[PDB]
Amino acid sequence: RWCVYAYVRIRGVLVRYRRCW
Amino acid sequence: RWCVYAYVRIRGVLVRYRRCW
Repeated sequence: RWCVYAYVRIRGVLVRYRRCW
Repeated sequence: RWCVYAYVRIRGVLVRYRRCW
């Protein structure tokens, strides 16, 4: 399977993005 | 495929990552 994992963290925030097909 | 994109930053160094299998 194909998936995608993203993780953003700056200042004091954390935006963990994701996705799958 | 496996995509990966993150953007973590601390102190004064931004660790960015980008790549897809």
